[PDB]
Amino acid sequence: ACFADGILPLDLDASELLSDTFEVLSSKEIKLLAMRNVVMQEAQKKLISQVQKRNFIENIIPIIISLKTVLEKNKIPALRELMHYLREVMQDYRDELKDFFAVDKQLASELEYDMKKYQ
Amino acid sequence: QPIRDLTKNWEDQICISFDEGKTTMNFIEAALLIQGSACVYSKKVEYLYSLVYQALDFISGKIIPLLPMALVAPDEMEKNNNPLYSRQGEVLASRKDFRMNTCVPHPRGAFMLEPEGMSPMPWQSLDPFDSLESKPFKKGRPYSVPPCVELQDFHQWYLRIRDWEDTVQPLLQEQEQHVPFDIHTYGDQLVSRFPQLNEWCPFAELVAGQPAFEVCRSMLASLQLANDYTVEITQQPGLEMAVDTMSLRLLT
Amino acid sequence: SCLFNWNINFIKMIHGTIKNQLQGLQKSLMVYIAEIYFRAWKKASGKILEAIENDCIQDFMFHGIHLPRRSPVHSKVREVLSYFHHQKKVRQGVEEMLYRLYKPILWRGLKARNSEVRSNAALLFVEAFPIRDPNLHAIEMDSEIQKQFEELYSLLEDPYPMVRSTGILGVCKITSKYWEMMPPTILIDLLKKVTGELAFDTSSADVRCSVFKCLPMILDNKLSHPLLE
Repeated sequence: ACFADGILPLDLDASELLSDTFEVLSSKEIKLLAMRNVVMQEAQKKLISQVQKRNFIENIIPIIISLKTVLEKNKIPALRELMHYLREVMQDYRDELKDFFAVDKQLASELEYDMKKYQ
Repeated sequence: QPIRDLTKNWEDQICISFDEGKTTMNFIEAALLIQGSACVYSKKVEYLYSLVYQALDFISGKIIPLLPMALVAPDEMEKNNNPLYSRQGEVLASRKDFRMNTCVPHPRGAFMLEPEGMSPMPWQSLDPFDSLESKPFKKGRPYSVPPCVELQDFHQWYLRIRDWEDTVQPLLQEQEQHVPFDIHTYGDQLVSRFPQLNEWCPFAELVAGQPAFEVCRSMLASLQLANDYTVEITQQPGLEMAVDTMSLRLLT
Repeated sequence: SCLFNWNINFIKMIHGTIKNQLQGLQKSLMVYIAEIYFRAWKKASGKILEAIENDCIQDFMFHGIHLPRRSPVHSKVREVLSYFHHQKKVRQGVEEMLYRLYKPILWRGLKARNSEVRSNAALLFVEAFPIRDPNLHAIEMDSEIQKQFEELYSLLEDPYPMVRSTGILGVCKITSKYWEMMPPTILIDLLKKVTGELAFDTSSADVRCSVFKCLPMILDNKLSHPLLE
């Protein structure tokens, strides 16, 4: 939110801030080991996992759109880290994220195209 | 209930308490008031799984390295056995409270806490998004105009919508220079057109010489004065011969 | 064309073969191959044609964006793509499939920080204009033309001089071709922008020479002769 405020001076320093926070966000270990009576506990763990990750997505997407807009406006070199992290966000969910990114605009088509390139 | 199938796509006598335990509810009542709860549909379905899991639980219910030795506090009786006192003679601390007593000499003269350990001695493509030198736009004159006046040498050189507008628009201007019509002033004017108040005289004669729109405004004023029960219209009895034979009689 | 129609799976080995053998053949042979692939698209239909749309042309233009200009094959790639941009007017519906092809890949190519790949993106863009989507309404027509307006505005406000020069020549071609289509306020604003500022760009002389390369082919505009005068 402090990044997407724009009150910060966005520069090469802020390029390094954004970029290394992107590989903080794109770490493998940021997700829980639970999704990586006891079978019922596993069941409720992954249902909790779907609801927290969809809450996380609906929180992040407006501020992602704002920060990517001002980031491409400044030609900040962390945009490759943007399209790095956002695509592992895209290999979380295959079709319902395409529906939520059909609610969003001008981001999905490049995402299916890179995903096709990854296969 | 699509979620009931979606619980079944995985694979009543119970009391469920919403919130913090204040409310008491039966399962058929609890699940159905929460199906219309004060959340977004994604949050509502989330709460609905948590209810199914909490109810189902109740239905089912019925490496280490060596430790450094200096990390251990010494025994209290030992510290009583060697106390350290002050210039005034009062006991201030113990001797084991400080670590130079546990320092170990070296042949070089060094002191370490742990003697155990190491002693000191053609189809490739461009990479995208590479900023290069962008020479910015700068404004100025590359040009010079010398007026030297207001000198040559030879040897150097020697070597129906339109119809609709035309039909209807003059009528629109004709409406714009229509006479301004106010109901009270026109009613008083039509009354003054009569020789005297409450006198029968042909109203067609009084509107004779007026244009068609003024005649229609006059009969509209007559109709309004008739409908307000103030002025009485006297027409000929019948249907078709009553035309142009009305007369205004100003009763009130 | 019917060898392409025969086996869908053989098309990727065809793609590899034509990847291997672009260097040998000449410019007329390149536009001949481009005619072959145009008729190959035209005869194709169905899921094989959909796989060809998701297989061949987007990879060629992706390469032509990303190939260095040092490579001689890069010249062949954008000349056959310019042939395709010339043939899009001949057949109707070609504009829509290239729009749905270029919905991912034109837009980030516009803001490509590297000057060469953005220069190639501008080279395809200036002939790409206008882009049409048939099903969209008049609000979306005005929105997409205003989007192209601000896109060419930013592309002519580029800091690099050669990207500016390509943008100049492109809007010269635009103002020559379809000056009747744009609103007059937009036209007056763009001509004032490219005349009051651009003629005195002391950073580079050849950008003003590119404006000079533009000036004869705007002079066909009969109605704007007092306005340019």
